[PDB]
Amino acid sequence: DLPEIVASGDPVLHEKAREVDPGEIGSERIQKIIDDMIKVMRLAPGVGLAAPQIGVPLRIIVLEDTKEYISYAPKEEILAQERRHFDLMVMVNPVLKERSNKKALFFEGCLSVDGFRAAVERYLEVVVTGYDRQGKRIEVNASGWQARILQHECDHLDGNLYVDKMVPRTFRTVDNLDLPLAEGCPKLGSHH
Amino acid sequence: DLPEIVASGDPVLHEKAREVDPGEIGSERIQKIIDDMIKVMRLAPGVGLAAPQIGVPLRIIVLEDTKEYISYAPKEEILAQERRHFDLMVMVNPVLKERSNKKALFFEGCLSVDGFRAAVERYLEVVVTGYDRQGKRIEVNASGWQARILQHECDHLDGNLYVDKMVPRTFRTVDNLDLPLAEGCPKLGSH
Ligand SMILES: [Zn+2]
Ligand SMILES: [Zn+2]
Repeated sequence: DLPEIVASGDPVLHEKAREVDPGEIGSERIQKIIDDMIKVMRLAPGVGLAAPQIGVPLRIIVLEDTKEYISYAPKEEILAQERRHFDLMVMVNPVLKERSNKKALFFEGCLSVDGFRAAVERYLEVVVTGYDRQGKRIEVNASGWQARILQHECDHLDGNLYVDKMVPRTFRTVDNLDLPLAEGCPKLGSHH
Repeated sequence: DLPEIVASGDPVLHEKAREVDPGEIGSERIQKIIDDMIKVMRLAPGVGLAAPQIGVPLRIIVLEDTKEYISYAPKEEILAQERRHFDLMVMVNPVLKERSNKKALFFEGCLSVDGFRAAVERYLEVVVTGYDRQGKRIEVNASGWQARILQHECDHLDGNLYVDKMVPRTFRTVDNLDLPLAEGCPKLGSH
């Protein structure tokens, strides 16, 4: 039976997720959880998913952003956002750190808070160490949109949601997503 | 006819609303806007409504708490929230300021942001000067829930929503409303 995404309010979403013992990652139990996360991420088209989002208090995140996913997306947007596809990625016990001080502003959403969006500031490029599916130690360097997904998801592992880190008065309904940014609001884009 | 409530996103909601020229408050025009606000506020049952919430960039707010509105809520809650009913109140060019440093934590919602709630800190007792429906100069002192509504609504007049004022990780789906506050969160109620 495939789990359902839990929403804002459920504590596992706002509480720090504990590590998976490296060596259990190759387990049918954890492997199962990972396959679930991937199935859920794909089943309601999104590009990232963190364990807590399915009631699993473990430090695990998954992400994928496909050519197709992007196929439908304003060429200009794809540009400014610097969104490039990348193969399905799984990371247990990830540890994210910014590679530089360049940032960017764009709208973010979460399957745990649907119907809404909000512009949030993220580092343009980052590095992430941790383990993959088979429990193999890895290091990942990303930038652009993929870098944003990584941050969003990892945040989930420490019980943080975008709504608590969003730009004032940008929060909005999906239907209002592309509405003039109110006077005083920083402008979407990146330093470099 | 009647205007619809604008959902978060619409710029009018996040931009400071201009004052209404006293002396015009008695205007047939402004009187219409206030009647609209009251009708909408009551239509989608609510206790507070600000002009911007209907697309009107003016400093006007309307509010009222009914024993019927209070009816569908446990008394154990209504007590803790110091929630009492109060007559329909209309305030143009309201100016709020706290009467003390005592605050309270409870869950708030906004018709411009439905399906969700979040705990927010508010001053327990406040004062509000401004004009009433007929343009009459007034001063209002309140506490408990009515004090909160007044804060919530006035904030609107400055383009501010609770979501940009909420307690970290208390923001939730109206359904999960009765779920536990996360470890590290303050407690609800007064100090
Ligand atoms: Zn998310
Ligand atoms: Zn409101």
